[PDB]
Amino acid sequence: SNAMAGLKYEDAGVNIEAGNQAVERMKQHVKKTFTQDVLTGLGSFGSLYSLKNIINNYDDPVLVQSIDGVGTKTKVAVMCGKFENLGYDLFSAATNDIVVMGAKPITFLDYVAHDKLDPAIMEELVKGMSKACAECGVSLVGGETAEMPGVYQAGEIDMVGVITGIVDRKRIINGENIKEGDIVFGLSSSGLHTNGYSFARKLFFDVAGNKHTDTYPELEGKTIGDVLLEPHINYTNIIHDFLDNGVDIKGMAHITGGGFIENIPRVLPQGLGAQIDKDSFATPAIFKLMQRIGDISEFEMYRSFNMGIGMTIIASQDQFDKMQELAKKHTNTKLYQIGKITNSGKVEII
Amino acid sequence: AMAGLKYEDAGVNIEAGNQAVERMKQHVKKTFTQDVLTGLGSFGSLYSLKNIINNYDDPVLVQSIDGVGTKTKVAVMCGKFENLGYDLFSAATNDIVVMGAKPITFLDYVAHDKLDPAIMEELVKGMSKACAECGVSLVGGETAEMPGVYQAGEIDMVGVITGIVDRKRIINGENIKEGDIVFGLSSSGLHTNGYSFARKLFFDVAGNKHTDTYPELEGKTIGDVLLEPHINYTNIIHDFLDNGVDIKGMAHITGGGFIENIPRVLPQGLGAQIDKDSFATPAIFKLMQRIGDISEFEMYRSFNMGIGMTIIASQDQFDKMQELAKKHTNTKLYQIGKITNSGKVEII
Ligand SMILES: Nc1ncnc2c1ncn2[C@@H]1O[C@H](COP(=O)(O)O)[C@@H](O)[C@H]1O
Repeated sequence: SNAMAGLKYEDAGVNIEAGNQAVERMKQHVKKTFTQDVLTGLGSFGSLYSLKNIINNYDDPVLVQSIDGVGTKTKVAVMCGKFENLGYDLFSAATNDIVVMGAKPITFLDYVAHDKLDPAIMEELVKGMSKACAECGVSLVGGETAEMPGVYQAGEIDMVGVITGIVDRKRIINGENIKEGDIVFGLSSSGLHTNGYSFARKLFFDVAGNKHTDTYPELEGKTIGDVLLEPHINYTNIIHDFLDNGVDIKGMAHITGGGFIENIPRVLPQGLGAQIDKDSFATPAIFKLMQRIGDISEFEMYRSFNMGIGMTIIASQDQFDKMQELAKKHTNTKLYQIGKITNSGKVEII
Repeated sequence: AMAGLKYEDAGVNIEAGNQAVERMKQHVKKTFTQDVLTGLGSFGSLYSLKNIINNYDDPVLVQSIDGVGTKTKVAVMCGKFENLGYDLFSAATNDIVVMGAKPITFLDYVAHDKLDPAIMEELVKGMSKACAECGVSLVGGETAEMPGVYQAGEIDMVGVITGIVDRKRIINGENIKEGDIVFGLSSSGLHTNGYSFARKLFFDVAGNKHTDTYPELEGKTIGDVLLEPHINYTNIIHDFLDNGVDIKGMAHITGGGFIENIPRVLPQGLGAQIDKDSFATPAIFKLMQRIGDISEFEMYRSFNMGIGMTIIASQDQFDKMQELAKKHTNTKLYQIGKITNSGKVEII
C-alpha cells in the first residue's frame, strides 16, 4: 500500500536529515542569540519577539527594517573553503543599513539558497550569523533554506538577511540638521566588506593566476584568501555606545558599493557637499595591492571601493572628544576624522 | 537645418527615463497606510507602531521569511509574473496568520540571472496588490543581478512578513482536544508547493507544453492553471477571529501537505481523521495523479489536494464560520474531519 512512483523530485525547502549533528549544533548557535524577550515560535528555528520591554521607553516607537544579500563574496568563500565569517558578513550587510538611522536592531531572519550545500557548511554560516547577532543583542528568530538545482548553478549560493530595529520617532537620524562646517568622521573597514568581490576574485585567481594561500608584498605574510574573507564589520555596538552616551550624531552613511561619492549624498541636505581627505585614514593593504597589480588610478579606486572607511558619521567638531574616548573599547574598528561638510553640493575626495 | 540630409537617429526610438521603475514605485506607494513614515529616499519607508501600541496589552512581533520554490521556473517559462508576486506575499503571510497575528509590513528581495525592470514591475505589482488587500505596507526591498549564480533566465525571491499579536491571543493549538472538528478552506491550486513534482509530470513524463490543455482543466492552459496565485487567508481569518470564532489551532498546508502540517499544530499524541471526499479536489491534482499513476499517499505527501488552510475548533463554531465566510468569495469553507487520540493522520 501507499507506493511511490520512483520519480525524481523534491520540495525546495526539504530539511536536513534527522540525526545529522548539524541541526542540533545550529539550534545551539541560534539559542545563544535569544534575549529574555524571545518566545517560542513555529518550525525548527522559529521564535517570536515580545515588544513589552523595548517599547516601554518610546512614545512613538518606529519599526525600521531592511533586507540585503551578501553578494559575490560567496564565490570566494567557496573557493577558499572558509565560511567561518560569511554568516557574519551577511548580518553586517543587512544591519549596518539600519544602524545609520539611529535604530536599535532587535531581530534577524535569514534565507540561504543553493544547488547542493554540505550541512557542515550551513552549520558554519549559521554559527557566523549567530555570533554577530549575539554580540549586539539581536535575536535570530527564523530562517529558511532552498535547494533548487534548476535555479542555481552548481556550487553557487545566495544568502539574504532581514534586520528589524526600533527607534523613537523623534530620535530618527536623517541628516536634516547637517550644516557647512560640520565634520565627517569615519570608522575603519576591515577590507572590501561585501562589495567588489567579482573584481577581486577574477583579478587574483583568473587573471593573476594566484592560489588563495599565496601572499604579496603588501600583505606581509597574510594570505590573499584570509585578507579577502575578513568579515564586514558590525557597527551596531560602537554606534549604540556613541548615541547612548550623548554624542550628537547628525547623520551617518554606510559605505557600500560606489564609495564615498555614491553613499554620502543620501544623508546630506540639499545643496550641501562634503570634502574627504583621503590621506587622513589608512587604506587597507588589500586595496593598495589591488590598485598596484591592476594599474588602477586613484580616482577609479575611490569611485568603486570604501578604501578603508566602512561607515561615516557627521557631527560638529566638538563631538570628537566624547567619540574618541568611547571608541577605545571597540577594538574591531578605528575612529578617524576624515573630512568636512561644505556648500558645494558635491562629494569631493582630496 | 537644410533639406535632404540624414537625420542621424531616424528609424530608432529609445525610451527615456525609467518608466517601469516609476510604475513600480507607484504600486508600492498604494500599499502605504497612515502608519508609514516617508521621506527617507532610497532606504525605503519606516513604520510607526503608535497605533499598534494603543491596541495591545503585550504586543508580540511575529515574523516569517519564505520563498516560493520552483514555481518561479513555471513563471519564467510562461513569461507571466504578476501572480508570482502575489504568491510570494501569501507564502510568507499565511505562516503568521495561523497564530492570529495581524500582518503589518512586508519586504522582498528578488535576485535575477538578468534583471529586467518590466519583470520586476510585474512582480511588485502582484506583491503590492496582496499587501493592499489586507492592510500591509510594503516598506522596503532589494534586488540582485547574479548571472553566475543563476541558471539562464531564472530568478529567486524572498519575502518577509511582520505582524503583531497580543501575547494572550496567540493561537498555538495547546487547547485542541479529542472531538474537536477540522475545517478546511479551499486552495486555488497547488499554491507554492509540489512544483518540482508538477514540472516533472507535465513537462517530462507527459511531455506537454505549457500552452496545452486537457478537457478536465476546463479550457485553461497548464501554465495558467499552475500559475494561479497562492490564496491570501489574512482577511477571512481576521473576520473569524474579530467576530468571535473560537479558533483552537490552524495549519497552513504547505510542504508535506496534510501529513506534515496538521500534526505540527496538534498536542503530542492527538491525531486527525480527514474525510477526503468532504472537499473538492481541483482537476489539476486528478490530472497529475492520472499522468503519473500516482498513489493516494504520494499525492497527499506533496500536494494540498484542494485545502490551503485548516482550522481546528469545536463543532458549535461551524454555523458562525459559515455565515462569516459568505462574503469571502476567493475561498470556500468545508468541514473536513475531526481530532482523535490516534497519534496519526487517517484519511477516509
Ligand atoms: N525588491 C524590491 N521591492 C520593493 N522596492 C524595492 C525593491 N528593490 C528596490 N526597491 C526600491 O527601489 C529604490 C532603490 O533601490 P536601491 O537600488 O536598493 O537603492 C528604493 O526606493 C527601494 O526601496
